[PDB]
Amino acid sequence: TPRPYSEIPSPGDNGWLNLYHFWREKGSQRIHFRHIENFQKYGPIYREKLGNLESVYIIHPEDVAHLFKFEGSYPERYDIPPWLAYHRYYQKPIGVLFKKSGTWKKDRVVLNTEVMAPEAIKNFIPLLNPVSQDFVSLLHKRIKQQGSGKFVGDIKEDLFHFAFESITNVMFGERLGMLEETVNPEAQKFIDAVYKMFHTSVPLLNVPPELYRLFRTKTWRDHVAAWDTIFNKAEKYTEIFYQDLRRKTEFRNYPGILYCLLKSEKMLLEDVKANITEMLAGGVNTTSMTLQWHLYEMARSLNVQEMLREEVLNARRQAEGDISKMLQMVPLLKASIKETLRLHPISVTLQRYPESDLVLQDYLIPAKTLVQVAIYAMGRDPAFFSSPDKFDPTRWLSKDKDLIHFRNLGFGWGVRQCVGRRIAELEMTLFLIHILENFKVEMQHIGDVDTIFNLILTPDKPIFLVFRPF
Ligand code: HEM
Ligand SMILES: CC(C)CC[C@@H](O)[C@@H](C)[C@H]1CC[C@H]2[C@@H]3CC=C4C[C@@H](O)CC[C@]4(C)[C@H]3CC[C@]12C
Repeated sequence: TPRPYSEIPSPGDNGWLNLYHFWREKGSQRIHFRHIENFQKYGPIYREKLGNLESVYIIHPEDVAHLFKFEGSYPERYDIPPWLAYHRYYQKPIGVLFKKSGTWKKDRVVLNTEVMAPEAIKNFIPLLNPVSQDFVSLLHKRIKQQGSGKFVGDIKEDLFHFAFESITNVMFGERLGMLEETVNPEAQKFIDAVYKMFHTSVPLLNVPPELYRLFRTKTWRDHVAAWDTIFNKAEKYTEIFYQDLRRKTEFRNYPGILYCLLKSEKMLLEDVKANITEMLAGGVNTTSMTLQWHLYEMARSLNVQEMLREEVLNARRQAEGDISKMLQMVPLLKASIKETLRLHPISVTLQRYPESDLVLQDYLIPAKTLVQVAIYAMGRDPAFFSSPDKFDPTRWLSKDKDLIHFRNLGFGWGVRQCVGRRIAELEMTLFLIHILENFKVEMQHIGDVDTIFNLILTPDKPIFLVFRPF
């Protein structure tokens, strides 16, 4: 017989007490640092009730592996209480992100065909490639601007525009010029909405939703706003683009996600609005943060920067073909992006509600218990990755002296991984080929940035990169 649940280490059955402590330690935004200290204290597995919210935490691959066995046919991750609250309170139509059960599966079948299938992928090359050339050119238009043949600065906001264009061009097939001299201000409103939503969710996560108006009056006003912006704006684009092909449509030429989901005819109207809103939202900061960190890391290690340049300039003068042909000749690059998600995951953890009881390590895990995967922490532990500080793309391809191998979880796993997984991977892969055949990025000084918890994980201080041609 396994050890009983209530026997899993934990810091105490008293949820409220733990919250006092959490709140006194200033843990609200260090929730990934605590993982690392908690596992160091309790060992491979532990519990921690905060108020009424209890969950188990794992870190060893073999466990994650096992836990996934019982995730189900229609899985279920943790549901952000503030996000969920806004929609129910306002009664806004939800999509894949909140959808539950066969209702959920229905949309995701459609959605895979249109954003994950390896022909809706090939149909993206042309939509994405050009947006990444336009970003090489914005950098070009800055090097010849500072005047001394280089560029110094924090390009984060350009990473946002880049990204928002990329997700808009693939869902709508029209360009927005967020990489122009003067960008759209209505589109900067939506972009800063998506990041305002995130940022204002943190203080709302460990407090009863229906108590927001008293213990969190301000943070709730702001988070409610940020969603409003997200909705109206995504709703606008969806109208003025429905009508962009509603009349003038006597030919062929893309995947227009908005179009395809109107032509496949496998989804009701109500949901396309909602799902598009959610996709649009997903492109804005995720790729941005990740791309930033990749560049950051390339500057931390030149020898690796050069190996990537060598393989990119090798699938150019040894493919002669366009971009399509060289996307299969760049393994180190793609692995580079996983080595990034390793060191800098967007998701601090992955969570699954087990369909049926199971046993982790040696403890009973009752079905329907929140179990969580310490992605951030697994990334930093030397018990899983030799010298976990080192940026080592070769981690994700050795396959010869490995007796064991684990797959990268930055995107999650199983049938309810990131539906935008594929779009993001290709979008970043192209941006880097272009950045790699054009600039030798560095950093002005010793780089020492650490991460901070803001729903998604972001770097804590601005990052200043240096681009120089070749
Ligand atoms: C580097 C970029 C990205 C990363 C790392 C990322 C990461 C992931 C993670 C870890 C999850 C939870 C996975 C799980 O439950 O197993 C998720 C959910 C999801 N993300 Fe992404 N994602 C990002 C890009 C995108 C893109 C561009 C979109 C929209 C196109 C977006 C929208 C989604 C949606 C809507 C789902 C929910 C899917 C579902 O529950 O069926 N994300 N993402
Ligand atoms: C509408 C958009 C928010 C879609 C964004 C999505 O592309 C992505 C960035 C989201 C969707 C699911 C999210 C997770 C939901 C719940 C967990 C547990 C929580 O305690 C920390 C955040 C964390 C780990 C979230 C990280 C951010 C994720 C991975």
